[PDB]
Amino acid sequence: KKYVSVRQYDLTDSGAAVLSSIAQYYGLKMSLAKIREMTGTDTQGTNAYGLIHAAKQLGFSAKGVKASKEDLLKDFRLPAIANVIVDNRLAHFVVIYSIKNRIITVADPGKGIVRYSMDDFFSIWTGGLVLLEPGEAFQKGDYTQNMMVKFAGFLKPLKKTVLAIFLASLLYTALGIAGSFYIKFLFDDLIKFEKLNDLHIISAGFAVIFLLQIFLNYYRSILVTKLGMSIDKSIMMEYYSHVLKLPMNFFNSRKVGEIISRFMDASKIRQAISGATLTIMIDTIMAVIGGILLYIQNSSLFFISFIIILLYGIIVTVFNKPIQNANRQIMEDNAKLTSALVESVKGIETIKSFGAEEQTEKSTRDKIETVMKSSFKEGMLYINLSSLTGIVAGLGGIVILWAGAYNVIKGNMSGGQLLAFNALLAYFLTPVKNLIDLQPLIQTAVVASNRLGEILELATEKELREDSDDFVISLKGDIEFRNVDFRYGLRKPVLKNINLTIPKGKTVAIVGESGSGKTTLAKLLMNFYSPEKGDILINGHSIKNISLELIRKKIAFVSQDVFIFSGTVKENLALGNENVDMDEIIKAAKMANAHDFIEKLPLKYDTFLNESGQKQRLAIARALLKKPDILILDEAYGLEDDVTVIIIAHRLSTIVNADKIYLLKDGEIVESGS
Amino acid sequence: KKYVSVRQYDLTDSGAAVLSSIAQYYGLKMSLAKIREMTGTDTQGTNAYGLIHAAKQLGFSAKGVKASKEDLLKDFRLPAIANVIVDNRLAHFVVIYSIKNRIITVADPGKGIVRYSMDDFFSIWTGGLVLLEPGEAFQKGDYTQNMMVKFAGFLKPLKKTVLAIFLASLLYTALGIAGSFYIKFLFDDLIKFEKLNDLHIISAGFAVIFLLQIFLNYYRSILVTKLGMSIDKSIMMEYYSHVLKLPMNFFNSRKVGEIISRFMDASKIRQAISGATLTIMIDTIMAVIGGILLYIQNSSLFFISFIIILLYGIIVTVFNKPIQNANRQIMEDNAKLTSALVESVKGIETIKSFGAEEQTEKSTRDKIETVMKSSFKEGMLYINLSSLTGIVAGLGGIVILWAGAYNVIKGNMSGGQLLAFNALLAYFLTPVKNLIDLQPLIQTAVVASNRLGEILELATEKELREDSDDFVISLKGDIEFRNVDFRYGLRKPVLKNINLTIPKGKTVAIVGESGSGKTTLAKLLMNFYSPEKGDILINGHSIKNISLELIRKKIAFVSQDVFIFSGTVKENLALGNENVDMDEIIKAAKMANAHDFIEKLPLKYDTFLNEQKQRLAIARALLKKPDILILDEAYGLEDDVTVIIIAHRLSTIVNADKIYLLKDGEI
Amino acid sequence: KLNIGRELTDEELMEMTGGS
Amino acid sequence: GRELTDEELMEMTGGS
Ligand SMILES: CCCCCCCCCCCCCCCC(=O)OCCCOP(=O)(O)OCC[N+](C)(C)C
Ligand SMILES: CCCCCCCCCCCCCCCC(=O)OCCCOP(=O)(O)OCC[N+](C)(C)C
Ligand SMILES: CCCCCCCCCCCCCCCC(=O)OCCCOP(=O)(O)OCC[N+](C)(C)C
Ligand SMILES: Nc1ncnc2c1ncn2[C@@H]1O[C@H](COP(=O)(O)OP(=O)(O)O)[C@@H](O)[C@H]1O
Ligand SMILES: Nc1ncnc2c1ncn2[C@@H]1O[C@H](COP(=O)(O)OP(=O)(O)O)[C@@H](O)[C@H]1O
Repeated sequence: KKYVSVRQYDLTDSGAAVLSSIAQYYGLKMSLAKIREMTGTDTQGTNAYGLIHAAKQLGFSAKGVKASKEDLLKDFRLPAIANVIVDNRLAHFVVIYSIKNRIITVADPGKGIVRYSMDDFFSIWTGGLVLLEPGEAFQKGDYTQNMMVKFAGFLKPLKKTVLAIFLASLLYTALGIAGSFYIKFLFDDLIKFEKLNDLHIISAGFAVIFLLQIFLNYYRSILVTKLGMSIDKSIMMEYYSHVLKLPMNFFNSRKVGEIISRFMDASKIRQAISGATLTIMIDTIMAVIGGILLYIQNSSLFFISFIIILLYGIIVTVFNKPIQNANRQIMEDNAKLTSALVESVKGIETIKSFGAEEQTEKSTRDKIETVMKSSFKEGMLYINLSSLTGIVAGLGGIVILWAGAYNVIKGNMSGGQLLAFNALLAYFLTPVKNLIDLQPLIQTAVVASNRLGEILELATEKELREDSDDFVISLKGDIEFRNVDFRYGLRKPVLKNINLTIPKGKTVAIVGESGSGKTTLAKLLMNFYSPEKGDILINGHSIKNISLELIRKKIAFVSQDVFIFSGTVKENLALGNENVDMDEIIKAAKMANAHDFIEKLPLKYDTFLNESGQKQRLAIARALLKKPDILILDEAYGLEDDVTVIIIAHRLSTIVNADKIYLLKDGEIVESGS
Repeated sequence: KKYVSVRQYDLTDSGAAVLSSIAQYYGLKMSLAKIREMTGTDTQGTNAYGLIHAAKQLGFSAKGVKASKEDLLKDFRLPAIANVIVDNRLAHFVVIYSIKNRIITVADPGKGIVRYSMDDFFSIWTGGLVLLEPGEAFQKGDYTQNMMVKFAGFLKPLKKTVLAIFLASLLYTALGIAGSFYIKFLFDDLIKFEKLNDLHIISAGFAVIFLLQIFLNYYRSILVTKLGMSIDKSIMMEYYSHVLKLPMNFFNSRKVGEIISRFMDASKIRQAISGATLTIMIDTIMAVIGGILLYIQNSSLFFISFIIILLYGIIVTVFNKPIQNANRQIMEDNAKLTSALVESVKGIETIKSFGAEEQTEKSTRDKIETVMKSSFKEGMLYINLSSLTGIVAGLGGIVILWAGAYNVIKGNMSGGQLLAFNALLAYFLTPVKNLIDLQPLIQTAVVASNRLGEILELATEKELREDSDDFVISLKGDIEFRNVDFRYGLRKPVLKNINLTIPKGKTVAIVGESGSGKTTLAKLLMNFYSPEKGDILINGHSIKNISLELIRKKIAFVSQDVFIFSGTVKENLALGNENVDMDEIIKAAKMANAHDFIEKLPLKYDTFLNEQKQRLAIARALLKKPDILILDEAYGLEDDVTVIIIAHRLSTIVNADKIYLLKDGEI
Repeated sequence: KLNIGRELTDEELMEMTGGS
Repeated sequence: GRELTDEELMEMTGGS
């Protein structure tokens, strides 16, 4: 079978890509986003346990087996997952396929499919092997749609712009072709017969034709720019809205840059949707007309031009892949160099203390030299391609002139027809060249379309819920925990069996340990994460059966890492209010003992906030303004008697000792503390 | 008399830029980086106190005033500096030059010279008016130096690669000019008289000429690339090596991005040192020769081509400023949108908790539209430029063909000469086109060369160091502070008149809250910063009169903020020693009990670690063998005083030695 | 020499900010 | 030829 190699879309999904490659090899194709959701791919990477769990989900009978140096040459399962370590970095997942007297070309998701013969593979390969095997639950099918077809549906609303652009292109091509025959009339009738009167008329006519052509080009450019802008904005807003509607498992398993980088993928899709389609459907007809006209002028010169364009296309197609490979390596070296630079600049104190200026300088010099070597390789590939294209084009032009002169001498073609053919060459070479130049655009934009749209297939938070309602009054009753466990992805469990009961009151567990996970079950109570093997009861009959529009509405939270958004304090303190006046905000600040701080600012309640400047009190005011029934506090009045307060801290202080205190430490609560 | 406007090189040079503009107005030009250290510019910007202090140091008599909204109708001073709130989110410093009815001239470092209506100006002016007057001792003079010459001095080592490029370009131009007469020979001497054999001979000769031309183009393009890489590497290495020697004020007075981004300016400097100089040398002679040949062919066609290229030059150098302004506005809007996206993604928990998904979606939608507006602005400018250039080029070509045919009808000139002129037109229009297009490269690289030269002209740490003495004896005994007060720039003082003894070989500790600033004392001990007034004494021979190497080799300091460098743990633990190793660290592993922690990674290798951990820093300081050692929260050693441990909370260490409180309240 | 009115002081000049 | 323990199996880190 074909050695399918799925390539990474981000920097930390090697295991997901390898699992997708195995599934595709065995005949099962799925979105990579869903695959990495199944593997629990955190922002730090993926563990083998996640791959084992996800493979069994798809029906594979996975198994983690340790292997030794001589265990590579064994009659085990031919397609397998191997753990490798790249030069002076962390681990990495690759695929071994056949191992035929050499380590077969491994489907390395990072860089294409590299060979890695059996001379240095075992030097970078530990005994980490996964022995996948199809099972009963395996069901071959294609569970991902062609997402380029899903896009281009934004052309349908403004479909009158595409037609106008097509008509403008046709008129532009016709006018240019009509004006290309200036020299033929110039060098056959207007000069050979000395027609001074007709010369001015024909020149003015061709000038008017060219002016109309320029106006058509102007209009077409305006329309193309507007179409591209509209498609960009539509794709960007759709992706952003769907991301904002996504659950928290998606958000905490990716970096901010990783999520935001899909915004730059909305321009590549726009390119493939507008520019590629326009170029294809315009330049196809343009090239057909140009070829017909060239064959009308002279068959031999048309054949020569066809050979020229075939040679240019062959050269470009051959040089496409090495250019991409060289441009990938320069990015890695540049990233390494800038990482070294930033880590050296940030840690200037340590370098100065130990007098290591020269060592860091030498390391940076080595990094810069490697970057320059990669850049020179890329430049040399560009130079070779440009030289080959130049020799092809120049020899083609010279041979065209030579054969045209020979034909004119033989009497088979007019003198001005040679220059007419030369001028018409621009309408048969440029279209085919533009059509050939669509391979990088199409490939990169297909990759970008998959990358951007695999998120859009993810289920959001709203539709992941079960039935709801039957409890409309805001929850205020007793809180119960039923032996709930939480994994926080696919890592080691940190929420071993917990059972507790909070009967309203005002004070609950303050400290369990200095880093035991007191915030994580607070978020779990707020229904950010769904507990596994257990239920959360606030006597609202399995809160997972309550709408998020109320759960998030009547539960507060204030912690150390309070995030303040850039904006006026009036909006920030009352985010998402749409029913709150200035008096309510002032009162909420008053019971939060923060009105003095607000008045301390120059513009007071209209002061812009620069995300920095006490900021902790602001979240207290926001939570109090939310008017919740459960008000969770981390380390840091105006509240009703029947309002639950959590007051979680990190110091064994027992500030108030008002009510029962819990603590979890490592496992169960196993502490009454009442 | 000219309204001087100084562009700001970074995102926080507003006060420095306006003060430099004022200094240049009165005839005193100084390097900007030498100004945003007397102003005390920090990561958060400069205050009015910094501007006043720097003006006083420059000789300017400076004063501050909270001007009202009715006193602007007078003559305070002409070049006065004002504080304005740009948009409604950030503060900024501008220069108000002339006060006129409903029009005010404002030099804003971000934008340029702008005109604001008086009532329109009143909507953003939140009481600035720093008043500056020429002092009794204000000596004018140009204190900066040309930097393009300084970076062109990097070409002297390579005087046999530029010459080879020049010769290759000259012979390439000659071959192309010779080969452009193929069409003239074809349509004037061979087709007309039907010479078949001469056709083949001449075609083969011109094919050989073109092949030689391309071969000379392949060998010349490699040398240009090599020259560019050499110049870039030299500039980057020199800049980085000089930066790694600057004092600690430079590193904490600037963001990391403001230091890293100076690497990208080396590319611009190389582009206008190698590319611009080579183009100026080559294309000038190439255009002169091409114009000479065009005039030899026909005078009227040469005049028409000159008119065409002049119109193209005017059109190119009239759309110059609008394109730059549009690109700058697009960059600003893209930066704002990216910052909003980062804030929205990072604070997802607050948005989801408070149900602000639809509000933030609408807010981000209104920010993408603002980017699209400026993108369409640059698109309109580019399309107008392209349409005008295409009109000029096409109409000029048509007029050239028309006039050439008209001449061919007359006795002068011939059709073959017309085709030869059409071929030669590419060797006179392209050189002037390149010489006109060189302007943005020259401007951008002048800015870049200024940016790098400002840092490269800064005196290093060793340069400001005082003369050493014969105190090679290791620092040990009675660390004395005498009325020491410290400032972190021009901000509020952190230290004020602290005196303490630090008895030799004791367990002395200092206790205080977060705002006390004990790490400030620790950094002042290591000569990272110098005390504003006073000195530090260690049993005589005050700390300001001894070498820096002894300072850095004996005052090893470890705190909570541990930084692990990406590399070998052996090199990380023994950092900067470059001497005997691989054994002593083992004892340092045993002494600090770090051997157990590091003997668990299942590779026994460099342990890159991809950048708790205080133990590794502790073992790092053990190799230094320090006579003075400081801890924050993390022993043994010997009789020398190796514990100046910091203490934040009470009772963390109750009975070790004498305890110092904040501001040295009690011992 | 003032000629403007309401001269400021360092204690008040400090809180005046013209940063980013 | 031996299955990795649960503690060790999760120690098998992947990308980055
Ligand atoms: C949708 C796009 C369509 C674009 C089509 C535009 C075409 C406009 C071109 C008008 C100029 C036509 C002149 C071209 C003439 C030519 O290219 O060939 C035609 C055959 C006539 O023959 P002729 O040119 O006079 O040659 C000598 C014959 N004879 C006199 C010795 C007998
Ligand atoms: C919008 C962008 C357009 C750009 C194009 C710029 C080109 C503008 C140039 C127009 C000037 C055209 C004048 C051409 C004159 C010419 O090309 O003329 C040839 C000389 C032969 O004429 P001559 O023998 O010198 O005597 C004849 C005198 N007289 C008997 C007519 C009085
Ligand atoms: C929409 C219009 C676009 C036109 C773009 C033209 C750009 C401006 C250029 C003006 C035309 C000048 C170029 C033509 C040069 C030329 O061709 O020169 C004409 C004057 C000589 O006229 P003349 O020698 O008196 O010929 C008389 C012959 N006859 C009538 C007696 C038979
Ligand atoms: N961003 C995260 N990625 C992975 N694990 C996390 C993350 N945040 C918390 N945890 C888990 O939570 C536990 C520690 O919780 P912690 O943040 O200390 O709670 P608290 O601050 O209330 O003590 C750890 O075992 C860790 O596995
Ligand atoms: N990067 C910096 N730039 C300017 N000032 C600083 C910087 N870091 C600390 N400071 C100054 O140090 C003081 C805080 O000292 P801190 O480090 O909290 O003391 P401690 O060591 O007791 O925690 C602040 O008043 C601040 O002005």
